Amino acid sequence: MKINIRDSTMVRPATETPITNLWNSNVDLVIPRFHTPSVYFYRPTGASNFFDPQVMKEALSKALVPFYPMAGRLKRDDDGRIEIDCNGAGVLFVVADTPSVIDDFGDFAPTLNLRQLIPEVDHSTGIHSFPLLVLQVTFFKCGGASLGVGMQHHAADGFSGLHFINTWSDMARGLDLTIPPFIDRTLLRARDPPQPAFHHVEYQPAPSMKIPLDPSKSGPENTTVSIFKLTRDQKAKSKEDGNTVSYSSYEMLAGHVWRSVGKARGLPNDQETKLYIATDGRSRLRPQLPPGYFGNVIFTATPLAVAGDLLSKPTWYAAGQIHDFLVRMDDNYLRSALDYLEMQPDLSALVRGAHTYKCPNLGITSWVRLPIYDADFGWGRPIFMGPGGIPYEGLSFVLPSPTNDGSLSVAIALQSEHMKLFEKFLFEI
Repeated sequence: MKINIRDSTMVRPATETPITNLWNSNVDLVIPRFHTPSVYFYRPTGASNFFDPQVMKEALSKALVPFYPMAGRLKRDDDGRIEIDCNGAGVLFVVADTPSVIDDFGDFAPTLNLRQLIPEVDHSTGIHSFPLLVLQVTFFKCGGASLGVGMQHHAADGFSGLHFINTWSDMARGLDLTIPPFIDRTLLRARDPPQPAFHHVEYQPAPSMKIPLDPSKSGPENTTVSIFKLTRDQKAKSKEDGNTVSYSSYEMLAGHVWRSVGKARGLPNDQETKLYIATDGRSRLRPQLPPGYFGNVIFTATPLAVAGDLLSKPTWYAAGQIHDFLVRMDDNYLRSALDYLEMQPDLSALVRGAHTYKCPNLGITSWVRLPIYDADFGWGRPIFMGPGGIPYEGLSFVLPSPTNDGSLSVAIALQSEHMKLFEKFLFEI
């Protein structure tokens, strides 16, 4: 598609913010190097001032006073550890036009051309040379608009990122700050001395294919991205084969996706397959994190199975493996995990910038509980919000319904031929 940039502004906090160096916990360091992409789409109201850039920039500068680290930069301290240089250098805000219309995105499958709706960042020069947050409003021919978001997660995770975007929109509507950000990640400081109590499977290497796969076709350029609606349901039946154990809706769904992906990939009976589940630690850490905690708190649950078992046993078996790993992740385990991380020489080497989400493994994250449609800047809630292009194969997202309409969507990247079979997705037998 064709993007025409009309304006590009570095937006700074509306008033003076603290000049300071913000420490990063171990969880703020096991972080992808690139900016994480997300996109929102809005229908026109028909009003002339729809997404007025002036209103947007003014409210952005305002939100950047309590969320001031967002306007900072990356630096390393004396020990070489990355920290946030809170210098209020600011946030990139781009305005664009395109002859395309929103309806061209059809089902809003998060294809990679979505990246054109988010500003590009050059990571080639230093870590201190790019804003932590880049933003783009693009006006479509149809009168509609997208908001493109690129955020470097050393600043914070997607949950705190949402807190910021929603606050920004509240302010565009002339409203007040509701939950003030809490800015201090020493709450996740590791114990001294570090004392891990577990062997943490979730930091071990992913299983490889016992029999290596044809690099292409089956690489970057054989990867399709699709989205699928599940229309409720359309947890039951976990009663299959007389199983009495009750599993949650999330457990059953994640197990189903994991299993369906295994089936679609034709995994041999003896092939191990690992599932990586984004798990929010805010509700599990037991001194209990302040509301508005600004930072990363996303841990990962990694249940494993042999495909022979995963694919021949009922879906509740998959849900069971998942549940077993989700249940072990209480404060004691997460504290253990922080201590484990503390002893590793190089935290950046533990980042799954995968590579490892490749057949036979899978990542899944659910945004079902997240306030992803609350960003009303004064012209209505978005008709869609999703990841801004799934980078590579083996990543999946569960998205709540914009209308609810208790429907769910599964957005996922797989190899071309695997994707067709993934239509295994649509039978609970």
